[PDB]
Amino acid sequence: AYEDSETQPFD
Amino acid sequence: AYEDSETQPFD
Amino acid sequence: APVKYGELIVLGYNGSLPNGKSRFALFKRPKANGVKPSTVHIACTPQAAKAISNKDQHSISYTLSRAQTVVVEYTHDSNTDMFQIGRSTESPIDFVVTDTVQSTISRFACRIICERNPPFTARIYAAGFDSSKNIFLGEKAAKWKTSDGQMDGLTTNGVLVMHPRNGPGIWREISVCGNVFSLRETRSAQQRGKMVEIETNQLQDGSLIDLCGATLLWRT
Amino acid sequence: APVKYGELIVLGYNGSLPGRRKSRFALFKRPKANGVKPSTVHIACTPQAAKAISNKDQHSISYTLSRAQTVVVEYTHDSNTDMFQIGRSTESPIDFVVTDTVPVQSTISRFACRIICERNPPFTARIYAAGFDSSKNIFLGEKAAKWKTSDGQMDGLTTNGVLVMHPRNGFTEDSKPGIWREISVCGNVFSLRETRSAQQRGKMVEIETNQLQDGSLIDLCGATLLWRTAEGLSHTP
Repeated sequence: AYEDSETQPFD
Repeated sequence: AYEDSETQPFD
Repeated sequence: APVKYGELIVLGYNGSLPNGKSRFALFKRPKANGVKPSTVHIACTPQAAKAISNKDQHSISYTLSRAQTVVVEYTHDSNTDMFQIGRSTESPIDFVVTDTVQSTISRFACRIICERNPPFTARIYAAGFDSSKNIFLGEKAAKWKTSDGQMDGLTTNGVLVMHPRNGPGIWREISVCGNVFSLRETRSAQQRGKMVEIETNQLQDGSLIDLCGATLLWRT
Repeated sequence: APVKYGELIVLGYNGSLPGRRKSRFALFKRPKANGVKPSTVHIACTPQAAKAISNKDQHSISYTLSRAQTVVVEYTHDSNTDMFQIGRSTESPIDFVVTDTVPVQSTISRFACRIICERNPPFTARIYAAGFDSSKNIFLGEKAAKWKTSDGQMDGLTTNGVLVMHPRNGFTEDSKPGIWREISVCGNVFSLRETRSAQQRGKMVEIETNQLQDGSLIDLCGATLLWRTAEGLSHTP
């Protein structure tokens, strides 16, 4: 899901 | 408690 | 009525009309739920093992190398209430925020700790405890040992805060231990900014919070 | 009728006239296998590594290399094998309690050793140093002797050591009587130390194993056992 995906690095 | 003692070194 | 600590108002990126959720009030809890720093562990002793595994204990776990993990216990603090913000919808997240299906926002992005006694001062810390009451900073994360020999570090995209008064609207970074740094050279850079000494992680009335895809206004 | 792996007999120090707390204990094939075998290695307090120690349903062994590192080797179920444990403690993990016969300080470990017996013929029984506590955890502290193996694995000695002398060194054409040897937490053979609890390990002894023979003697530093058996290495070619 959207709320369970992993936090993407902005760069 | 002889059973609950800690194993002392023989040396 | 309970004590209101403050309100978080989400600033929307849409250019839609400001909505009416977009707001969340923080209220003094019936029993304290805040935590404070405690025992540091350098190896996987049974006590460090408990702290990570036991879901009644709080831990933050700093990954230094394949061989080394520092596990720091967070014990109960009766003086303070703890509120967390993030993308996840799980039990730990008092206020779910959303991009305005890949997300730069953390699931558990930050915690606000509020003193339970007057004047109810609110402080922000990067990262939030998950459902295992655990925080993890991986090997690639920016971490360091402080001058008194403690661990500290930054989340991947970081937590950014703007204060209305000092102590020039300038963004600062907030670390997992509540310290204040100048901005990185790029948002995800593995190198921290320079420590800023006078400013603190106290949320003044009208402070701005940036969570990498969500900006939030704090009113007192 | 259950398979009788063998019988342990206490060689009483007192010189008096010779059950779980009695002087003889037989080891019998168990209804469901309870043996463990080596498994996943952890080198830092990762959450899985933490699971291995706090989960009281998982065996694990913790090797304290340094103030900054302890290594957690898991052990998982082995359906082919039965495990038995000897020691000073009276808790449920000890299958044969053992006391100081020299007659609250004791040199005998609460969890002295484990004996692991095959469930199918020849029912060979192997001996390892130290046993698992009520958390299913074995701990080898900073001061004890450890090393990395050829396989790059952890191994170590208890403090006072588990000491075994077989009737024979092997079953070959150069076979000789057996001498007192040291067994590790992993069952490898080493020559005796210079003092009992000395930090330096003896030298590796190849070829000889921890396969108990009929007549093997197990010295647990203050208790001595005799292994008697109709099965295993001593009887099958």
